[PDB]
Amino acid sequence: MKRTYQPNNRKRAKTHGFRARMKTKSGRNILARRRAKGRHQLTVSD
Amino acid sequence: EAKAIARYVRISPRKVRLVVDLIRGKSLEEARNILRYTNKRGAYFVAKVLESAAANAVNNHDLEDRLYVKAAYVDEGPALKRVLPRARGRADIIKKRTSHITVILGEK
Amino acid sequence: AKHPVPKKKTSKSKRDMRRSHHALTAPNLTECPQCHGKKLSHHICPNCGYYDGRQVLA
Amino acid sequence: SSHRLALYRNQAKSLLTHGRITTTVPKAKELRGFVDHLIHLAKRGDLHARRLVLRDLQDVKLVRKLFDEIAPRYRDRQGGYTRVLKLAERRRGDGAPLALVELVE
RNA sequence: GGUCAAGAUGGUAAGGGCCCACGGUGGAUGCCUCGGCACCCGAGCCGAUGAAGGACGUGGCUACCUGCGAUAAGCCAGGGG
RNA sequence: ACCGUGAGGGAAAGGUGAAAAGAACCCCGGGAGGGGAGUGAAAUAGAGCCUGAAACCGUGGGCUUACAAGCAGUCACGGCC
RNA sequence: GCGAAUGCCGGCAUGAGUAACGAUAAAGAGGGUGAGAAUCCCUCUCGCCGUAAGCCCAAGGGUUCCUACGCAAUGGUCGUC
RNA sequence: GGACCCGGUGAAAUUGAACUGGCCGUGAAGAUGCGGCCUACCCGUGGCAGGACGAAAAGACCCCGUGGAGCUUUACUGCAG
RNA sequence: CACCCGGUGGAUGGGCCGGGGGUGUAAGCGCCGCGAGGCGUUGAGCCGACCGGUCCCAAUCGUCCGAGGUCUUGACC
Repeated sequence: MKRTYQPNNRKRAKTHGFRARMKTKSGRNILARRRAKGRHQLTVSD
Repeated sequence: EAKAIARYVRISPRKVRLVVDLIRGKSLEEARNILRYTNKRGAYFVAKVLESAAANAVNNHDLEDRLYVKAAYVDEGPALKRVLPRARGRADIIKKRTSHITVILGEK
Repeated sequence: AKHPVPKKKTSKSKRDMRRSHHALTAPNLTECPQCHGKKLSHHICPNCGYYDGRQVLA
Repeated sequence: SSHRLALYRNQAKSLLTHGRITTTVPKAKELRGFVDHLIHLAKRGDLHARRLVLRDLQDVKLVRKLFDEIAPRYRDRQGGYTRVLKLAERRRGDGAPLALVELVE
C-alpha cells in the first residue's frame, strides 16, 4: 500500500535531529521557540 | 419480604428484561426452574440474583417457600461507550449498555 | 450510501409498540420420570439417567 | 457434498468405536440411517460387504472389529441397530439442542 | 316454567396515550477552594568559576512528582529555631 | 494523554465526612456485586461516595383503549377515580 | 433573561434487537481441567497449504519472549485461552 | 453464499412533532394534516418499489457581489534583464 | 408463523424387506495370449427420494387452558 510513514531510523533521525535544527537559523528558531513557549521535548528526542 | 440486585452488570438490559418479565411475579421454587431450564443468557445471571435473594430473607429478612417475587425489574445506566471502525474516517462506537437487576422476594 | 433512512423521529410510542409483538414463553418442561423434579419435557438429566434405561451419570 | 460425507465418515467412525455419541438433533438423526445402513453390511459380512463398509470408514481394526465384533450382536433384527436419543441441554452461545445416539442395545 | 322471534347495553387489552408514586441513567446547578485574571508598588540580569534547558540517574522495598547527583531526599561552615 | 513525518495542534478531569471512625464478622456468589451487623446527627453522606435538576430507560397504581383522524387541540356534556 | 445560528460542548434517543463478524482453505468425535468451556489441554478421524499458509538475513517495532498466578476491560460471542 | 428461524454481540447519516388511506377539488398554482366524499378494526415479520417533492451536498448548468484565483495579445502601468 | 396427517390400543419418520428405476455384468476363482487384455461365472454389482408389507429404531411418560349459559318485549307448549 505504501502510506508515507515507513520510518527510517537512519532517516527521520538524520533528516531531523537536535543538531540540524540547531545548525540552522530557522530550525534553531522555533526550537528555542517550542522550548519555553511550550515545554515538551522535541524531534530527535523522537 | 426481601430483595436481590446488582448493577455494573454487563448485559442487554433489554434481553435481561424478558428474563423476569417471565418468572416474574411468581412462586419461588417455581420459576426457580423457569430460569433453571429456560434459555437465553441473563437466566444464569437472573437465577443468581434470586438466590442471594431467597437467602438474604430467610437468613436476615425471614417463612421460606411461601415466598416468591411480588415484583421484579431491571434498569440501564452506565454505558460502555465503545469505539469502532473510523467511518473509515470518523469514529463509530456502540455501547454495551451496563445493566441493573433488582427483584423482590416476599412471603406468600 | 444511505439511499433510504427513516424520515421522522420514530415515535417511542409506536417504536416500543413495534418491540411490542415480542415476548417470551417459559420452557414447557414437565416433571421427573422417577427422577422427581422438573426436567426438559422428554429428557433425563443431572437428576435422571433414566427414562427407561440408565443412560447417564450423577 | 464432500462435507456431508466426511461427517457421516468420522462420525460413523468414532461411533462404532463407542456406540453412542453426542451430536445435535439432525447430525445424529442421520449418522444413524447411514452408520445404521453400514451396520446392515457388517451383517451381510464378506469380501464385498467389508470392501464397502471400509471403502468409507477406512480402517482395519474397526471395519473388521464391527463386522465381526458387533455385527453378530445384531444378526437377527431388522435395521434400527441404532437408537437416536435427543438430549436435555444445548451447546452455549449457540443454544443447539444437541442429542445422543447409540446402537440399540 | 321451557322453547322460538326480535330489540338494546356490558365485561374481556398484545402493547398503547395521558395523570401519580418509587428507582435508574445523566450531570445542570447553588455554594466552595490549595488557580487564574487585572492594575499598582517592589525588583530587574544568567554565561564558561560551561547558563537557560534536557539525558540517564539514588530512596532498604518500585513507574511517577520531587530535591540533589555520585561525596545523588543529600556533604561543610556561620545566623534563626 | 491524543492526531501531525514536521513546523504545529493541543484536551478533558475538582468537591464524602467533624475526623475515616473507610466498613472486622455472618450471608447468596466464580467474582463483582447484593443481605444483615457496626461507625453514625444522616449513608436514597458510602468510596469518583456534597448539591446531585432535565432528557431518557424502568417497576406498580388511577383513568383510558379494536366500525377509528390529528401534533394539536380547545368550547359543551356525560361516566369512573 | 434565549427553541432557535446544517451553532459550540456534554449527555441521551432513533433506525433496531433488523445490518455486520474482515476472505466459501469446512470440520467432527473421545477423554481432561474448570464455578462455568462450539471457542482451552491431551488424543483419534477428516480438510487447506507446500513456492507456500517454509525456515533464514535484513528493516521496522522495541519486551511483545519464557515461567507461576488471574480475567475486570482490549479479543468485533464465549473463554479457565 | 447471505438473506429467513436460534443463541451471543450489537452501529451507523436523516430527522420540529406526529396516532400520516384513496378520491376529486383546492392553496403559492403536482398535498396523508384544508372541503366534500368513499372505503376504513388492533399490531406485526418475509418481500415489492411508487409517494412522503425521500437521504448525500447551503447546484458545479444559470444569473447577481463596481467577489477571487490561473493563462492570453497592439489592454494600463511598472520591474526584472 | 400460521396449515395438513400421524403420536407405540401406532405404520408417523427412519430401518429392513419385496417392488419398480437407474447404471451396464462387480469383488473372486476360473479357463485362452509372453503382455496388453478376453472370454465365464454374471443382464452381474450397486443402487438417492417412486409403490407397498413388517412394531428393528424413534413418536414414553406428562402439562396447560378451557363453558356456562346478559338486559327488554311478545308468539306458542
